[PDB]
Formats: sequence, structure tokens, C-alpha cells
Amino acid sequence: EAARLDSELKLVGEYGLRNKREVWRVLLTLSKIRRAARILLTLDEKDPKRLFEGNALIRRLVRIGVLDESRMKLDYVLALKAEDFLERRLQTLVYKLGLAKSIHHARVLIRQRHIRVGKQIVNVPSFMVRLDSQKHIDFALTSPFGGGRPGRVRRKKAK
Amino acid sequence: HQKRLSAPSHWLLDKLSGAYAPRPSTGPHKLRDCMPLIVFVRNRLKYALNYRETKAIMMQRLVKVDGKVRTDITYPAGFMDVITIEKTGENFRLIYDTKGRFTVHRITDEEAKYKLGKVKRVQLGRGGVPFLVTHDARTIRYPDPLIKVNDTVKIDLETGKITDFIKFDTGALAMITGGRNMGRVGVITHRERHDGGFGIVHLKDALDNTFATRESNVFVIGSEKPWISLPK
Amino acid sequence: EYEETNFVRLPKESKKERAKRARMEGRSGRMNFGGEEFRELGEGAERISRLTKA
Amino acid sequence: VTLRTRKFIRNPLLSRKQMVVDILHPGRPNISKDELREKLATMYKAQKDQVSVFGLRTQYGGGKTTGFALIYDSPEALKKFEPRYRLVRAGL
Amino acid sequence: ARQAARSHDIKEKRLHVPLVDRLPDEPPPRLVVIVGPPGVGKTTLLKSLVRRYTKETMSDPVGPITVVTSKKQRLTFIECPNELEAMIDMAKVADIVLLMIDGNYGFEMETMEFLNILANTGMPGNVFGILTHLDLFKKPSALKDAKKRLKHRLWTELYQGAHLFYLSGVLNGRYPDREIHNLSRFLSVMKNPRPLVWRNTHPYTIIDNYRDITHPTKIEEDPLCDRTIELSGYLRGTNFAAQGQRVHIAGVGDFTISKIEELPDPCPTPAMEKAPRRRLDEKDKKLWAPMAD
Amino acid sequence: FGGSSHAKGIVLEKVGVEAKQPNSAIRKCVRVQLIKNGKKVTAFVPNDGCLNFVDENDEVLLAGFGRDIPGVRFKVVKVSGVGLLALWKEKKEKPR
Amino acid sequence: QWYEMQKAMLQKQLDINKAEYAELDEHQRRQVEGYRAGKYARLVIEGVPAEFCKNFQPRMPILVGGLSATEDRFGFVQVRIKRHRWHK
Amino acid sequence: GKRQITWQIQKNKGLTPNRKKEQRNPRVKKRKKYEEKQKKLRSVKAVYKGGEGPGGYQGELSGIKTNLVKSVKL
RNA sequence: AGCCUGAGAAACGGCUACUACAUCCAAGGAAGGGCAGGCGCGCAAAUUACCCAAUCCCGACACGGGGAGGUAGUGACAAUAAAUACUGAUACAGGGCUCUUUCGGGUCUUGUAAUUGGAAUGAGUACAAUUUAAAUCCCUUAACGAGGAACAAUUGGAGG
Ligand SMILES: Nc1nc2c(ncn2[C@@H]2O[C@H](COP(=O)(O)OP(=O)(O)OP(=O)(O)O)[C@@H](O)[C@H]2O)c(=O)[nH]1
Ligand SMILES: [Mg+2]
Repeated sequence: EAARLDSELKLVGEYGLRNKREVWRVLLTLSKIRRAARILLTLDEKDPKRLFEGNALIRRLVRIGVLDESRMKLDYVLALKAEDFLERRLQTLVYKLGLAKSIHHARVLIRQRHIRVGKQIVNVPSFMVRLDSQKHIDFALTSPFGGGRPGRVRRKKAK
Repeated sequence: HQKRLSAPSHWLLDKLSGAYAPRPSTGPHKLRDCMPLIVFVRNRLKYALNYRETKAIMMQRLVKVDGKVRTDITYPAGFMDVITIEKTGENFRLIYDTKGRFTVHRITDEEAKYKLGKVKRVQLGRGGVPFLVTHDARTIRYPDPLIKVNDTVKIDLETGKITDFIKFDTGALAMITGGRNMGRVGVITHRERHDGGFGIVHLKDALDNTFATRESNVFVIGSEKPWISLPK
Repeated sequence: EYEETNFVRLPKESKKERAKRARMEGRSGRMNFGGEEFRELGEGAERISRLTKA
Repeated sequence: VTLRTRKFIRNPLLSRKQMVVDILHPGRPNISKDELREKLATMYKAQKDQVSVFGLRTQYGGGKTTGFALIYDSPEALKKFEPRYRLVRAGL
Repeated sequence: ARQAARSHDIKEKRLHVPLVDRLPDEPPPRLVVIVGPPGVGKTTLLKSLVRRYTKETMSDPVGPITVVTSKKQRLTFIECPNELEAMIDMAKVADIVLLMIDGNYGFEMETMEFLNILANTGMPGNVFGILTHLDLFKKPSALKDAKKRLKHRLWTELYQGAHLFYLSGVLNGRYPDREIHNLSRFLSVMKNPRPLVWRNTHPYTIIDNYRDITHPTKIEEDPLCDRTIELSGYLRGTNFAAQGQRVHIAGVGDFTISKIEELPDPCPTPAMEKAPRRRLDEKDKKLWAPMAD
Repeated sequence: FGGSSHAKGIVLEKVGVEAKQPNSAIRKCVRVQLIKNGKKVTAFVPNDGCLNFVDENDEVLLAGFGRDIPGVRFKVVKVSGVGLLALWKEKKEKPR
Repeated sequence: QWYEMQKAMLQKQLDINKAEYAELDEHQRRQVEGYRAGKYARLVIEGVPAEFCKNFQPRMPILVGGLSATEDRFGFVQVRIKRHRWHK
Repeated sequence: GKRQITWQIQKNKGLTPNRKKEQRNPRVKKRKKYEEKQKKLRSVKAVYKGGEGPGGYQGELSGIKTNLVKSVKL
């Protein structure tokens, strides 16, 4: 259908994912979380089950940084979106912090091992950066943008 | 050749001793109520690492159990057997804890010189002489004529002579060596005969908890008089 | 900590234990979306209910 | 090249000393356990022919290297207390 | 129901076209050919195969070599020389083929040429790939990567899931005996050959021994004259005519039969000798190689 | 047919080998004989450039034809054990 | 079971041959049925080139095929051909 | 002194039709198709595309048509 | 069917006779019986791998011996992650796109087999060192390693 096609393409382009396989993966985990929130809303208020499970779920979503810290209600847990998950993806986070010029520049940086998350380098761009870990995304110490050797083509030009 | 999990859970093995576990050899103590010497060295004490290392250590005359040198690897040493190691000069004794697991204690020579063993039984041996059977499978000829069944004896361990005895008594403190309430140091307060098999004692702690253990599992340690140094 | 206890190296996980933890993750209801674990909403929630009523 | 030692034990009845060695080479490749024995011989004032080492996993991200070395009181003690494979890796 | 679907699909895989068999009860030796690029050691594999089979250390094995391998059936090995004339002849006559591959060096034009010639004339009974020179590797990662990509390319060449064995070293100048033992395990227990219409309509033979019959007076009168030839071998296809048969010696030309002398085998095959035990005897492991040593 | 999905057969006669226009359905059709029944049916080769490939008396595998001679139900999928599209694309050589 | 029926007819025919000449030695088995497959045979060929006999190497094998009456006639063969896929 | 096998046989390509590099890399295809489909979007509706430029107001740069209403008639 | 040792067996380890097989021979005689693999259509697809290195077992016995145990190899049946490129400048062309309504509407920066510039590198190649019974894998890691005619993305469908 044209609606699903153009929607998946809009998501892909504005966050330059590789394929609708990755898109459907994010949609699958979004659906599972949203279903769990739906069952917790099927339970009634002030029941200990809903109280504790919903507080746990909202705390997980806040501590990974998708749900905003202002709204902490299960209706907004229902209103959580794949656009929010893709904003939490690492590649878009490099592009938004401004280490890259474009989203595909971020993708190729993450592939060829220039950024790091905290202490170890990160080779995959579908990494789900937590809100506590967002601030420590910088160039690795072995990358020519961070230091280390001047690099390959610079070497061949210096020769 | 049982598995590590099917091995008894009170001589402890971690999640890395392999799928197997040694079986104790034949000796004084029972199979379920044993701690083998290799497991005592390399799993609890960790004075070695490997089976071959423990083989070499036990092969040179370096580990002494109950005053006698023990050669083979899996000699059973179940309960209250002193283990003198002379190169460290330490003596280890095996007690239980409140949970029911083997606990090793460090002792010097003065308290390490003697043992405390429960009397299994008493009869007349060949020649018309009374002899005395401990739970250590030790037989003492010519005993004190007052030491009945389920007594306890302080044993010299150098000449094997009967140094002292403690009597089964209501109002005495004990230690449990079996049953679902195994390893709960407390005082005997009551005895119930139930003539026809399986007499019971009622034993409370020092802190108001009553429970029923059987005389066979009961092991008298002392009225107050904790003649062995319990761990603090 | 076990590795440093008696400083013996450990064999990196074998086929049996690896297949066992694989069948456990295949049978379980957990998922690791980010750094935190998410659980299914069944007997855990029922245990919460039983403990709170008790 | 830089050396740290934790968990050092005398092992008197086996007559051997067991310590966990945290050796760190910055900016170099791995440590060459022969050279490690050569260092540990004088770093704990013994003979190179009575020290051995194994374990020796290089940590993630370079830098740290966790090895386990053993110092015996005598080369003869090493000869009759070492396993054959570690003896052959040592070269005796 | 799905069991019925599986059973029907297996039977529709089982069917074929009904071709004529024409195989006699005393079957001729099946043709094992050894084909490879120059310098890959097809002669050495022939040496080590015949040593595993008849325990004879052939110093220079040439021509066809007949070996008995069961109490019922017998094989004969022919190495192909590095000329495409012998390649096409032995390709159109072969029944099971050992295709050698030179390992680290990868595939060769000789291999692909022979494979396509074979598939065009007629796909034989069995084809096996053997892969050598695996001692000439320095990293086992590169070794197993080369093995995997060569197995895949070979599968795409002939068919999905063909047998590809690997021969590592050269120990006594012979081969690893365990390696060639499992190879012989694969090529020992055999099935009836694929009944191709050309071999089952024409009678063919491979000449085991060749002798020059000429009167030396005729030799002295004309050094370049017509000589008579004694070719002794095994009649393999259909039956020859009784007289006046035309033959075409491959690479010489057409001639006629002057004389057929039928005579019993030198590899007598214990079933044919006794004309239900498993093992073969050291009475029974023979060899017939009238051109080799 | 039968209970199976792909049936084997023998090419009996490439009927319509002498048609004029190259992609005519009568040009493409091939009369075969299903082995499992001994029956005579007719199947399509997907292109005349591959009707050149199919040879007479060859173990030909055929399957359903799902979509000029409306009613021919079968189409040729394999010839002599090799995928026919690969034959036409000149990937593999036909084993005869 | 049309396949097995056709193969059983082929086997009946392959039994009828050798059952119809398992009857006489000289007349049938030597003169009628020729010289059967598998048996060892010495072939005497007359008129083979001496250049062949001088340049005979043992490596290059000798293959002998049967030329039939159709295989002995000359004429215009009309063929369906195609170049090989990998030929330049 | 050996016959190397050439690249065609090393990977049997055959007679597959020709494609593009945009088709060979599946990310770039969904970059080029998206930018093209973003371009079509500006041709039907309008995008905000920044407010007035820093230079100031330089007139409605592309025409003003009088007889055209574009409101959604409720 | 019977017997034998031994703490522990009616051991199947042996013997004894009968029966049913099979082998060698100088035709007088002699010894012997299991499991694993391949085919099982004429057409098919996971090793005939390494060591007792650790846990454990048996012995005159620290040293000898272990068919449990671990190590290795294959796999698109699935499942998991993601390469095949990133970013500038210049010159030139004026059209590119769309629709309900179509010889009719709408919207405005779009391209180029154009010309040059940047950087980044991982597949691979690989000195070593480490790992380990010995090796591999993993972690370290010097040196190489991108311009399309290549370090060579496919499968289907529609249409000129
Ligand atoms: N190291 C190693 N050497 C090999 C291997 N295979 C063959 N060789 C050597 O390469 C040589 C190849 O000789 P052949 O196999 O006889 O060559 P051929 O085609 O059989 O006979 P020719 O016509 O003489 O070439 C042998 O002599 C071996 O010494 C191998 O697998 N490993
Ligand atoms: Mg040869």
C-alpha cells in the first residue's frame, strides 16, 4: 500500500536507515512495549500490579531517554513513537551533536570506527544510546580527528 | 563418578570444578558425611590448584590427619578430625555452621592435641575385655566403666587414651549432625523415649527456638564447656 | 573473581552451555532493547500481586 | 612494561610463590612472556631459570594484560613441580 | 497430508527416463580417470592409490592400471596427460572422474575445460573433486577460506553438494595414507553406471597392452611400412561383431579388425572365480598393469 | 496433477517447431509425456531462445503455469537436472 | 507405475537376449553374438602407420571405438551449434 | 607458467542485464530516491524553507497571481 | 544345555557336547563367530579430525593406562549485527516536477557521460607477540591495502 510505502520511506530518508528491515525491527519493539502498556491500562488504577509494573516501565523508558522526563504517564507511554526511537538511535545522535555534516556521514563514521561511546569504540550504528550515555560521544583517540596518526591518505601524500 | 551437582551440597564446589566431582574413598566416616582430602586442600583451602599438585603434596609426608600421615588423595575426613599441616604449622578442624555446611577452623597445638569423639557403642571384646566404639571407627580397649552409648570422649590423639568423658544429659548443650534441623547448636532440654524405635530429643537453642532431633543425629559437645574452639 | 581466585584460565563457553543459554533465551519472555531489561507481564506481575496481598 | 602485583601468596608446602601480575604495555604489542620472566626474575630478586608465567590474557582496548607468574625457590623445584607442557613452553 | 506431499515430491524426484542398461553379469572394470592441470601430481595420486590397493610401490606407473576392489566389481585407473587430445578421448570414455585442483593456486583452465567437455559429451557416473597442495598454506584462516570458496565455485560448476576431498601433505612422496583411505572408502562401494546412450550403443575398449607384430624381413625391406598391431584390453560397451568390424583408434584413423582372440582375464574377480562374507583377502587383492612396472 | 507439485516427463516432440512468428504460443509449446502416469500433456518453454535449448528425449521437469492458446497448464522449469532459466541465461552447461 | 513398467520391459528384453543365445557355442556365441563385453581380448589390426609405431609413447592412451555403418558414411551434417559462454 | 582462470568464470555472471551503482548500494538508492521524492514535494505543496532571508524582504520572488484561491473550503 | 574364577557374575569372559554357519590345507588335519561406515533409483549434499591438556577412574604404584571429557572443522535451515562509499569548489545549461477536470491547471531552483579538490578507510595482505596439550578463534599489533576499465549486489515485475 502507498501509505505504508511512503511512510517507511519518509522515516528512512529523514533518518537514513539502510532498509525497511531495520524500520520493521524498530516497529516490532515499539509494538511490544506499547502492548505491555495496553495490558497495564487494562488493569485498574491503584492496583499494586499496575502501579509497580507501570512505574518500572516508565523508569526504563526515561532512563534510556525516549519518554520525556516531564510526562510520566501510561497514556504517553502509548503515545511513544518509532520516530522517538529513531531519534534515540546512535547515528542520528552523531548527526545531531554535530560531529558529522550529514546523517550518511555519521553512518560511515560509525562504520569505520571513529566515534566512541564512553571508553570503547562502537562499530554499529543501531546502538540505542541511553540518556546517561548521550553526553560522552566523541572521536576516538586513534582516529585522525581525535589525534593519533595523521592517517592513510595523509601518509601517502606526505610520502 | 557422580556429577558435581549430585555431589553433597555441604562440601562446596563452585561452578567451575567441571561436570564431575570426586567420590570419597572407603574409610572411617560415612559417604554422605565426608570431606575428602583433595577437596579440603584445593577447593576449600586452595593450598594447591590441580589434581597432580595435590597428588605431589599428599605424596610427600606433608599432610597429617588425626596425628597420622595420610598418603592417598581421597582419604575421607568427615567430622572433627584435626588436620595438622606442619609447613604452615596450622591445624584445621571441621565443624558445621547454622546452615549446615563444612566450616574449617584454625587451631594451634594445645587444643589441636586432642579430639572429641562421640561413642557409637560398647561391648566385650575377645578375651573378655570391654571395648569402646567411637563414631570415628576408633576402638578403645579397657575404657572407663561409666561410658555408655551416646557419651562423648576427649581423646589424647597421641596415645589414644581416654582423657575425659561427657555424659548425655538433659540440660546440656549439643550440636546436631543430621536431620532437617542439621547444624543448630543448642541445649538439650528434653528426652522422649518412644520405646520401639527412634527415640527423640527436644532441643532448644540459647535463644528460644524448639525443635525435635533424633538421638542418632545428636552429637554432644558439652554442657556449657565448649571444649572445641567454635568460630566467633 | 573465580579466574583470579586460583588463577586458572577458563575455557571460553562450550557448545553445551551455549546451547543451553540459547534455548533459555528462546523460551524466555525478556528483551534487551537498550541497557535495561524488559520482562513479560505474567507470573512476575502475579508474584507482585500475591506478595502485596500477603 | 609497567608492572603491578596483586594477590601474592607464598605457597610454602609447594615451595612456590603465586601472584597475579598486572603488566601494562602502552603503545607496544604484547609482552613476550620470555621477557616477562626475565623481568620478574630481578623484580623479585630470583633467577630466570626459576620463574615461569602463563595465563596472560590481553585486556580489551589494549594496555592492560593479566598474567599469572610463579617463582620457585629452586630451579630443581621448578623442574619437579612444573607440568610438562609449561616446562616445554619455558624451554627446559 | 504433508507426509503425502513429501512422499509425492520424493517420488517425482525419483523418476527418470527409461534408458537401456546393457551391462553384462561379468562386468568390465569401471574407468576411473585422474584429470588435472600440469604439475598437480595425478601420477602421485595414481601411485598412492595403487599402493593402498595392491601394496605395490610402482616407480613409474603409466597407461591403464587395473585393480580389483570388491569381490564383485573392479576398477582401472588412467591418468590423463597434459594434452587436450587425450583429455577429450578419456572424457568421452570415462565413468568416474577424479578432478584434481591445485589448492592455493585456485582453479585452472584445464579443470574448467575438462568439466565443460565432460558435461557436453556425457555426464558420467561419479565425479569427485580432490584438492591438493594444502601444505602450501601459512594461515589456516586463509586455508579454510580458500577451501570454502573453492567448494562453492565447484558446486556451481557441476552440482549442489558434490564430494570434495582434501589432501594435505606429501609424507613419503606418496600421500597421507589415512586421507587416501577415506578416499578409497568413498570410491569402493559403487553403483551401476549411468546408462548413457552412446556407450550403450557403441562397443569400445581401452588398450591395456600394445605390441608390434612385424616380420623383421619386412622391417628391413621397408622401414616405413604397414605394421600389424596386437592390442590387448577389455571389451566394454556392447558386443563386437564377429568379423569385419570397423574400428577408429583415437588419434590414428579408421581401420578394420583382422583378428579377435577372446581370452580370460588376468584380474579374475573371486565372484567370477567361484562361478557371503565381506572382507577381501590377500589372495584376492590383485593387479594388472602390462605397461607400467 | 497427481498429488505433487513438479512432475517429470520426457519430451516427445517439439510440436509447432515450424511456426513462422517467433514468440507464438504454438511455437513455444512442447508435447511431453508425464512419467508418473505415462500421460501425454503439453507444456510451454518460456522463450523460443530456450526452445533451442530443450532437446528431444530429455528428463524434463515441469510445474504449473499461473497467470494465445489459453488452457496450457504446465511450464518447463528444469531440463536434464539443470534450471532452465540458468540455461537460458548461460550460467550452466546442459549435462547430456 | 509407468516408469517401473518401462524398465521391466527393458529387463525382459535384456533377458530374452542371452536367453535366446544361451544355446550353442560356435554358431551362436562365437558367430552370432560376436565377442561379449567384459571378456579380455587381443585385437590384430593390419596396416597401422609406422610413424605411429615409432612415435608411440606409453603415456598417451589408446582408445578403440566401434565404427558403425552410419559412422562410415560421408555427407553433409546439418547441426545445431552455439558458441561457448566463456569463449572470447 | 600456468593458465590463470579469468574473472568471468571465477564468478559466473552470464547474461544478467545491466544495473546502476545506485542499485548496487542499497543505502544510496534510498538516499537518492528520498531526495528526489523530497524535490517532488516542493513542487506540489510548499515547504517553509526558512523565513525571510537575512538580506530583508526582496518581494514575493516568484509571481503573484490574482485569480487563484487556495483555501480549503469548509 | 552344563561347568569354571572371584568379596561381588549363573560374567557371555571363557571351556565342554549337540545344532546352524563360515575360513585355511600339502586333504591326514586346524582355528572361528561383535560394532561403526557407504549404497539402498541411473541423480548426490554436516568430519574416516586433535589430545588426556583440565574434572574423574584403575592398578605393586608420585611416573603406567582410560572410547567419559574438552579442543577443532562444515551451515543461507534459521536467527543476530551491517560494508559495497563520505564531503567540497568551479563551469555550463533552463527547465525539473505535478493533477480532479488534460489541446486545461499548479509550483520554483534543478541537472550534467562537465572540470578539479579534499579527507576517511575495512574486506584483504600480514611481520610478530599472545592463546593453547599443539594449534586455531578472541584480545593486542608494526607494515601495506580505493578511483569505476574497479576491492566487479542480486532477484523479480512493468515500459519505451
Ligand atoms: N608440498 C606438496 N607437493 C606436492 C603436492 N602435490 C604434488 N606435489 C609435488 O608436485 C609434483 C607434481 O608431480 P605429479 O603429481 O607427478 O605431476 P603429474 O601431472 O602427476 O605428472 P607430470 O606429467 O610429470 O606432471 C610431485 O612430484 C610432488 O613432489 C602437494 O600436495 N603438496
Ligand atoms: Mg600421469
